[PDB]
Amino acid sequence: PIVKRLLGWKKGEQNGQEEKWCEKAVKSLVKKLKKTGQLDELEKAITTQNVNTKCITIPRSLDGRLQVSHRKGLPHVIYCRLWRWPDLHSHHELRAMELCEFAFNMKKDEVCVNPYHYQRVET
Amino acid sequence: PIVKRLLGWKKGEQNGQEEKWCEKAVKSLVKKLKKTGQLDELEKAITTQNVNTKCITIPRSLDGRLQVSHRKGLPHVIYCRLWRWPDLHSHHELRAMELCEFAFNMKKDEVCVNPYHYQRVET
DNA sequence: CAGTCTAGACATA
DNA sequence: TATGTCTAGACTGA
Repeated sequence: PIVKRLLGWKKGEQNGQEEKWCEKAVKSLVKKLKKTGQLDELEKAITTQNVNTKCITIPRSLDGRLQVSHRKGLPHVIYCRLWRWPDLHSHHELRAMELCEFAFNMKKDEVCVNPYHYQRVET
Repeated sequence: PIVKRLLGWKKGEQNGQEEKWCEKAVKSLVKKLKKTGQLDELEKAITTQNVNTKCITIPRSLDGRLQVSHRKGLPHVIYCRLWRWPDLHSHHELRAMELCEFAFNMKKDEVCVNPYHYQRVET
């Protein structure tokens, strides 16, 4: 369904339990977005690659990490790495685009995980 | 240390990840008991097998289950099975000894996990 | 800066 | 009842 499709745009790089984990990671995002009705703005953004899409938002946690499968990480890094930069090392190689209100660095209650609202800085 | 020792009195039956699990299971118990100074009454009860030892208590949870390693279970069953009856199927083949105030069935804030305050009923 | 652990939250059966 | 799965929050570090 939506998951298999979204996965289509860069299933998951790394040999092994990684493809399965990438699937789990898409599943979490999709489950949460359904609840808030943003699954389609996600669908648009990944496919059309339109930087000026609405902010696809997920709730933040005290420490700001997200756990999928076992694996703990920053929301926006997990997804920019999934659909844009599989090379992405950390949240330092990233920076929002002013047009993102909930751009993580703003410590808001929601976090924009729309991969097209961040640009990768080579520092 | 204390864990390697207490483990000694029935390390852990089942082939495999079990022996490692039984070790995790004793580590949980020992960690909690240290915080409340009951590790020695545990030490005494397991070694001396004295039924009339103090009630070794662990805090109960809403559902009353305890999770060790992944594996969910009832406190008193996981421990009676560890140093008494490895055959123990469920919490029905068990019953307190009147002398245990926090004998689980009493739905108190604490749960007596002293394996020598329960007796196995063959129903 | 990051890896482990588990009660409590679900969601059935 | 009874039971399995998933993770935010806590804890542990070095």
